[PDB]
Amino acid sequence: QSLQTYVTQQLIRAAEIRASANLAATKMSECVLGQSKRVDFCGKGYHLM
Amino acid sequence: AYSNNSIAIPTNFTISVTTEILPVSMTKTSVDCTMYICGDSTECSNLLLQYGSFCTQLNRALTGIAVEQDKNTQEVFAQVKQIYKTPPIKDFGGFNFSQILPDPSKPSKRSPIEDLLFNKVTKFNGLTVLPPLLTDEMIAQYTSALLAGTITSGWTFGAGPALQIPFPMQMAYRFNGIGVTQNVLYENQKLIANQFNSAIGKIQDSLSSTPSALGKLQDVVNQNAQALNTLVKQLSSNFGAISSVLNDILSRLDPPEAEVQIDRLITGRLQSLQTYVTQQLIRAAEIRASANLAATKMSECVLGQSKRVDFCGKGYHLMSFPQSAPHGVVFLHVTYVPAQEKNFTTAPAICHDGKAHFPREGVFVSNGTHWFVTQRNFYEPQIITTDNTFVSGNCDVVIGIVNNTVYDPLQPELDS
Amino acid sequence: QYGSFCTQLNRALTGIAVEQDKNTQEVFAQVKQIYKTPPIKDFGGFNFS
Amino acid sequence: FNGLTVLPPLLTDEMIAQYTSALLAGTITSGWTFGAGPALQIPFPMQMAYRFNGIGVTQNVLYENQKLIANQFNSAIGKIQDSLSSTPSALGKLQDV
Amino acid sequence: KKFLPFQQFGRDIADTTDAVRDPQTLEILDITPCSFGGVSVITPGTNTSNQVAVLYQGVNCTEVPVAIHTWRVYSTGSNVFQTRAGCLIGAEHVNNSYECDIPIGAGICASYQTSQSIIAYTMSLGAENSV
Ligand SMILES: *[C@@H]1O[C@H](CO)[C@@H](O[C@@H]2O[C@H](CO)[C@@H](O)[C@H](O)[C@H]2NC(C)=O)[C@H](O)[C@H]1NC(C)=O
Ligand SMILES: *[C@@H]1O[C@H](CO)[C@@H](O[C@@H]2O[C@H](CO)[C@@H](O)[C@H](O)[C@H]2NC(C)=O)[C@H](O)[C@H]1NC(C)=O
Ligand SMILES: *[C@@H]1O[C@H](CO)[C@@H](O[C@@H]2O[C@H](CO)[C@@H](O)[C@H](O)[C@H]2NC(C)=O)[C@H](O)[C@H]1NC(C)=O
Ligand SMILES: *[C@@H]1O[C@H](CO)[C@@H](O[C@@H]2O[C@H](CO)[C@@H](O)[C@H](O)[C@H]2NC(C)=O)[C@H](O)[C@H]1NC(C)=O
Ligand SMILES: *[C@@H]1O[C@H](CO)[C@@H](O[C@@H]2O[C@H](CO)[C@@H](O)[C@H](O)[C@H]2NC(C)=O)[C@H](O)[C@H]1NC(C)=O
Ligand SMILES: *[C@@H]1O[C@H](CO)[C@@H](O)[C@H](O)[C@H]1NC(C)=O
Ligand SMILES: *[C@@H]1O[C@H](CO)[C@@H](O)[C@H](O)[C@H]1NC(C)=O
Ligand SMILES: *[C@@H]1O[C@H](CO)[C@@H](O)[C@H](O)[C@H]1NC(C)=O
Ligand SMILES: *[C@@H]1O[C@H](CO)[C@@H](O)[C@H](O)[C@H]1NC(C)=O
Ligand SMILES: *[C@@H]1O[C@H](CO)[C@@H](O)[C@H](O)[C@H]1NC(C)=O
Repeated sequence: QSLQTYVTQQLIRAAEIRASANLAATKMSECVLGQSKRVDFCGKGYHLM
Repeated sequence: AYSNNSIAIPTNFTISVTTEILPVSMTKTSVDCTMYICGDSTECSNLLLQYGSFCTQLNRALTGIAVEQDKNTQEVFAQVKQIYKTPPIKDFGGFNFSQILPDPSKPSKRSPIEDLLFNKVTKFNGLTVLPPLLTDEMIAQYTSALLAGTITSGWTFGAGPALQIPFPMQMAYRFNGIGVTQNVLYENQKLIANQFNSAIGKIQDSLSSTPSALGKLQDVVNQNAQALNTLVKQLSSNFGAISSVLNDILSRLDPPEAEVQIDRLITGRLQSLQTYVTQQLIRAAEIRASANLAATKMSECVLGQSKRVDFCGKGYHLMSFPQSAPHGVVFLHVTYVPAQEKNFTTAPAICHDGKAHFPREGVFVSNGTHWFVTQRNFYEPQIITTDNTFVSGNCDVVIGIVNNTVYDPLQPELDS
Repeated sequence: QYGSFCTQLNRALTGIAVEQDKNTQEVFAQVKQIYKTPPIKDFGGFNFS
Repeated sequence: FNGLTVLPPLLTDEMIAQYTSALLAGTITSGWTFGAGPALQIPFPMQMAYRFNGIGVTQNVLYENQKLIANQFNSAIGKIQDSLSSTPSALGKLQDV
Repeated sequence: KKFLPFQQFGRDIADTTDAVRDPQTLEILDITPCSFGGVSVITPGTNTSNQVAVLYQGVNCTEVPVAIHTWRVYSTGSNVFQTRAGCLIGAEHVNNSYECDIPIGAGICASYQTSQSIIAYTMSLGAENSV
């Protein structure tokens, strides 16, 4: 029972980290390799780089 | 080779077609609790009813999962109010969509690429599989309507009434969108059409060559199937009891000890069911996230032209086309890539008569003897006139200014 | 006698382990080559030290 | 020591540093072109003028305020080290996980 | 099937037995587990009407009236439609197609109209248009 609970908690945490990694990848693709026009997606104010 | 007064400007372009594959839905299953725990036995149920409403919890979870799968498919595909159809005429100024439009010859209305995808992708213990609400023909018709609307109306049909427009004019629209003037397409239409057809043929050949690219979909099916098989295997274990078969222990021993044996078996099987349900819930959450991503891509990449970098394929984005697949969607992204670059010397401004001229849209380039103005993604020199440039300031503030003569088109007419 | 519990537990753990490397590769490996800055830092007054 | 192991990551940290350095060099010497296709050299002030036109300001503003913009950028980049080191709770997100 | 002379039963699915040698004589009989499935009740708003329909999920209609041991079904009680999702009792069949009022499955949707009060049809994806 203890091992099963630990494994389930690890799975949930891994899903959360996957979501964060996807967000980081999108931010890298758009904010770094370009000049995003989305508001507050790459920091407050008009985005330069 | 970085330097403070040197740039590289492309002189040619390539049209590329890439693919992206996204799973959307997962097989809807529902497991009868009492039938799985025990088969044709009253003592099982009488001992089981002490455990409360766990069966209701399991059934609620599975029903929610199935309804969410249906909602995922409906949200991803049903994005058009009408059902358009391409006219029988196949004149598009050179472009050829025979590999993506539906083929009436085949018994099932599908494009050749859809059939290629479909042919590349491959029970009695209370578990049942429910059919999806939307069959394959419905999603095929949805994809056909989306493709026909994209071909015959551009992006205007995604915001309001569909408006017809010739395909070369839509091509010029997209080219002006990415930052290249219309004359480039209107003068290289034949080359662009040939490259588009070649790219479509290449992607067909590449997809037909290997099935590993479809693994994203294929894996999913395996996972679900495995999560079923293991479950049935759990019915062949004693869980610390005398025998894994309920009938033999029931017919062998008297109530006051057969009951403890049955309690052991019930505990084990309930643990197995809980594990299966939790795994299904987590996998359903992941699939839902993927389906939401697919819906966003369909809404932005297909129904319009996306300015987000590396969102609808590598390079500057021109359009995309959708295709169906078992439990998934495949996007064909059509993008633009600069091909051949040339070196040029550069200056940020030009001093003419004590004033600085700045380019309106374009860059100043010198081939070593003269100065011209071009666009920023295709070499096209032009004489520097007062209409390509605007005047502001003096000749001593900017750093790196250069001396040249700015031509005035009004003066020769005035002299004449 | 308990069947195949810890085998699937191990499978889930290795799945998470693979997802970690997948996340890192997706986030960082977005460039096909490896560019290098010129030896002289002549950027018109800007400083990138 | 009771049946648990930690598997070293596939990518060593030096590889990550090299990747980030490559990205930085590309975005410094070629603007945003290396994302789409082949990298094309372009002077940095011209790239800044490109971005200024992108956010809706004509490029003469930068070409006449270059030195002031450079000084402000240098000061802002300098302040980041102090703003990070001085506060020991800045990195809480990673320490939490 | 064909069993080798030394074989008695077979396990094609590889976890359960589905074939056996005949006990009376030397033939071979296959075994299919007895049918079952969920029962769903399809109804409009209860304060609109009381007529309902019953959907036995995933089972042929040549079977519903006589197995279960309460309300009864009666063959004349409806047309007993046969859908890909299962056996449907209490609703008619209409060739026309409308929006999916109630999701049944496999492209079949049910609705209420004032001849049984409940009808089942093939869903219409939308009004056809040509540009
Ligand atoms: C731009 O590139 C395209 C192909 O990348 C060139 O088109 C080819 O041109 C050669 C000769 O120049 C022909 O033999 C090929 O048949 C052409 N390909 C196709 C598909 O038609 C094009 O000439 C290049 N343009 C410039 C100005 O260099
Ligand atoms: C679009 O391309 C297809 C090739 O995929 C063309 O189909 C060929 O048509 C010719 C003449 O009808 C046949 O001899 C070939 O066997 C066909 N090939 C295939 C693979 O079907 C089609 O004609 C092209 N359409 C247009 C308008 O150019
Ligand atoms: C730089 O471009 C200019 C403008 O085209 C070139 O000058 C012309 O060269 C052609 C030869 O291809 C002559 O026929 C024209 O008469 C020239 N223009 C004038 C006004 O005389 C120049 O040769 C180019 N330089 C280089 C190194 O390519
Ligand atoms: C561009 O041309 C102007 C004039 O044609 C140059 O201005 C000269 O600058 C020098 C250095 O201060 C003076 O000695 C001359 O008297 C100036 N000329 C005139 C007519 O006043 C200017 O230097 C040139 N710039 C470049 C980059 O070549
Ligand atoms: C960029 O800024 C750094 C400081 O962050 C400068 O490095 C300093 O250089 C001076 C000499 O000019 C030394 O006296 C300092 O000790 C250096 N500081 C450090 C922290 O090393 C660097 O010179 C600047 N470069 C440019 C091109 O502006
Ligand atoms: C780079 O540009 C310069 C012009 O400043 C030119 O002389 C040189 O040949 C170019 N290099 C190549 C490899 O074409
Ligand atoms: C460019 O760099 C060279 C150094 O080789 C220098 O002599 C020249 O003045 C610089 N020009 C500009 C506009 O920065
Ligand atoms: C329930 O009754 C009210 C008033 O009697 C009526 O307005 C409403 O439409 C009824 N519900 C439905 C689903 O028709
Ligand atoms: C029940 O109906 C299905 C419809 O597909 C048919 O395939 C099957 O043979 C039928 N069974 C009997 C016993 O009539
Ligand atoms: C209309 O429905 C009847 C069954 O009630 C069927 O026999 C007939 O073929 C249908 N006609 C059309 C045009 O679908």
